[PDB]
Amino acid sequence: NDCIFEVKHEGKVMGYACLVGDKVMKPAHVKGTIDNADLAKLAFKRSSKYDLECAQIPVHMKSDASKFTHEKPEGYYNWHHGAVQYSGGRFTIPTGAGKPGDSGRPIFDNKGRVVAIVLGGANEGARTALSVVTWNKDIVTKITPEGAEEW
Amino acid sequence: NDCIFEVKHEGKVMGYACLVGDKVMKPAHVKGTIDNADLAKLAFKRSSKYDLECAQIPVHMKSDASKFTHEKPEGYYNWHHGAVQYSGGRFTIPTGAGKPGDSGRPIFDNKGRVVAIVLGGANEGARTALSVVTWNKDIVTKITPEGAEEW
Repeated sequence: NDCIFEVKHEGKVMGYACLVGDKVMKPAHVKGTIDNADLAKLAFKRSSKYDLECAQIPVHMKSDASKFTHEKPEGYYNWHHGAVQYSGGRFTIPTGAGKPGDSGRPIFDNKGRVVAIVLGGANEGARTALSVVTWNKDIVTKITPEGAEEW
Repeated sequence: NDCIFEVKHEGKVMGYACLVGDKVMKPAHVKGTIDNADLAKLAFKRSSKYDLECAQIPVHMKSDASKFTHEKPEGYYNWHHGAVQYSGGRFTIPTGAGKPGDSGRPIFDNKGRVVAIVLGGANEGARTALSVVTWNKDIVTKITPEGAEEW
């Protein structure tokens, strides 16, 4: 629990939304609303290409945002449930650790600076390979391995 | 904290409403709806002169009501944030004891009988003199010192 915020929709916990920099980002495919009315009233823009939902952060909450970085070194990273291996341009997780519902939770570095948002994972490598959105040459881009299932 | 009840509008509390005698009392300037369904459905009457919204207490809340009294001798009184001086026909409080949100707290005497409801206040330097509606010959009357701000 550093920046993760619960999104709840019609009885079901349906993911997490994150305010980072000037954006509130949430996966477009998870329907419903973040359970604080101040956020819930903003103009959200949908992109099907990235399955991304983006919004402008309100002013009085700007200082609550997580830091970010363009730098993604190879190594181990942290998320809510433990270590995340990054190598080969792939974020990976222990096979079977995966949990449908957690899509939208951030991945962060050794200084707690978020580098990517997880969308899901693919079960036929060696470890679970994550499909994620992240910024390369300051451009947001989605990297999705073939045969990934929605979480 | 014995007989004090909220009212909330778009996630933010917007002051308080109070059941007093056989009365449901709320300032009219408090925007929004009480987030408890028994209160929101009564017949409310507006008075613009007094900024008052009025309702009859339902039977199921009758045994929760605060005692009151019409007689207000000079002295000190109580509210949630401490002492309130009444003397000279003027009620005042220490500057900083009140802030946006405290409108709706009842003011009560040493026998726990509510004598007045706060609508707002005028800072006069070291202390703040409240604008309040209260009773004279059993009739509600608004007393407002010059330069009063809503709380």
